[PDB]
Amino acid sequence: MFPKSFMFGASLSGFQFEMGNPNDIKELDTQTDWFVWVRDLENLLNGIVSGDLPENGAWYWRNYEKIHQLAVDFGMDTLRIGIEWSRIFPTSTKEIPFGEGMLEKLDEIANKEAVEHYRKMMEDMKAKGLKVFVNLNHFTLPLWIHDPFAVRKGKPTDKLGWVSDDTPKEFAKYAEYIAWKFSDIVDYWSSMNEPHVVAQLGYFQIMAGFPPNYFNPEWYIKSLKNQALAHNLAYDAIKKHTDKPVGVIYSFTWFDTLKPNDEEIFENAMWLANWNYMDQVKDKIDYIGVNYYTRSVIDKLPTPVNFKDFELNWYTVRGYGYACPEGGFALSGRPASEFGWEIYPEGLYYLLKAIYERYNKPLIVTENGIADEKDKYRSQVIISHLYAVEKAMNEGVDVRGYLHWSIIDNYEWAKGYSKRFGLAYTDLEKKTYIPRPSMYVFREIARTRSIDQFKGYDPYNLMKF
Ligand SMILES: [Co+2]
Ligand SMILES: [Co+2]
Repeated sequence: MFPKSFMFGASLSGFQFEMGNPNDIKELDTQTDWFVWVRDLENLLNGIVSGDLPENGAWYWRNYEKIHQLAVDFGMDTLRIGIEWSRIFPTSTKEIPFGEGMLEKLDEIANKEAVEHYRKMMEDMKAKGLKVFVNLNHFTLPLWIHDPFAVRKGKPTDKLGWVSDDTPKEFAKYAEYIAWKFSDIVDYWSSMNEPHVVAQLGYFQIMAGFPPNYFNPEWYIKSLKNQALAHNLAYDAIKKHTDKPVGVIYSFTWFDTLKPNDEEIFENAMWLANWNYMDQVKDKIDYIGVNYYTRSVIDKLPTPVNFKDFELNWYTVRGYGYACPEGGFALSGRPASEFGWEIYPEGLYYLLKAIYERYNKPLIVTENGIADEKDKYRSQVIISHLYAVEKAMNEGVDVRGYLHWSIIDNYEWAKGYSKRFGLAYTDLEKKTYIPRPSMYVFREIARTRSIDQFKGYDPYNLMKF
C-alpha cells in the first residue's frame, strides 16, 4: 500500500482553467502576455495558436466549489493550483523597493478583489478537507513584465519578461506578498512551474508557438538563470512568513540514446534539460515537484553547434518520446497520445532514481497525464506510472505524492481545447465536468492506496520493468 500520508490529487494552473464567462470584467484577466498572444492575427492566421480563447474555458473562477467537490468525490486529498501574478498585481510594483514598509505598500497597490477571491477558493478547499498546494507562476506573465510583441519584433522595450533583470526582483516582491497574506492556509508552496519550458519554447525551440517566439540561445539561458534567481529569492521571501515546505515544479525529461555507447550525449542532454536549472536552486528546495510526460530519444549531431553558453552535440530522433505521430504509435511499438507523446512509464522510474541520487530531496510527482479524449489509455497511464513510483519507492526513493494532470479538460496553451488531459470531460457549453471511466480507476487506487488489484492486467505491456 502507499503510505496514508502519500498524496493523491491533481494539478491546475490559473490561465488554463479559471476563465469561462467572457462578459464578466472582474473575471476577465486581459493583462497577461498569453492572453494577448492567443488572439494575435499573425499567430491566428498561421495556426501558431489554435484560435480557441481562454475566456471560453472551464470556469474554475466561478465553479471552484464543484471542482473541489469532484476532487474529494474521486478520492483526492490535495490539489495544486496556480495564482496569476497578473491578477494580484495588474499594475507594476517596480516603484516599491525591498525593505521596511514594502509589504504595506504592496498591499496598497494589490488588486484586493483578486486576493479575496483566491482566499475564498482556498477556504473552500480547506472546508472540503483538501490540502492547499499553491504554485506562484505558471508560464503567464503580467503585460507590465512582458510585452511579447515588442520582443517578438525586436523593438525596444523594458518589458522583456524573464530576460529582464527586473523580473526576478518584482517576482520576489509578489511571492513575499502572497506568503504574507496566505501563510495560514497554504500547505505547500511552489515558486514556479516548468521554467525550462518557458525558456526553451520562448527563445530556442520556437516551433511550439510560445512567447516571445524570438530565437536567441543567449536569451534561452538568461531567462532560465533569471528564473532560478527568482526561485531562490522567492524561497527566502516565503520563508519569512511560513515554515511550510517550499519547492519548485520542474519538467524532467528522460533521455535514451538511439545507439549504445553514447553516454556523453546522454549526460549533455540531461544537464541542459534538467540539471542546469535544478543545480542553481538546489540549496533552496524542501522538495522537488517532478512533472513527467514522456522521454526523448537522442542521437549524435554530425557537427556540434557551439553557443556562447553551451555546446549542442545531439539532436532529437523523430518517432519516439515527444516526437511521435499524433494519435499513432512510437517506433518502439508503444502507443502515443493525441499530442504524439509516447507512453513510457519506465522514464519516470529512471528519473525518480536519478533526481533523488543527485539532490537527495523528497519528490512529489506534480504532473503526469495524457492527451486522450476517448479515454483509450488513461487508466493504463495512471496504473503504470504509479507502478514506476512504487518501484522507485521500494528502492528507497522518497516520493510523497502523485498529482495527475489534470482533474478536468482545460486550455492547452497554443493547442487550445484540442488536447484533452482531464480525468473528467469538460463540457464547455454547460461548464460541467463528467468523470471519464479512468477517473473511477483513480478513485479506486486513492481509496485503497494500492495498485496491486490492477497489476496483473497489463494490456500494453507497460509494467514489465
Ligand atoms: Co464566487
Ligand atoms: Co531506442
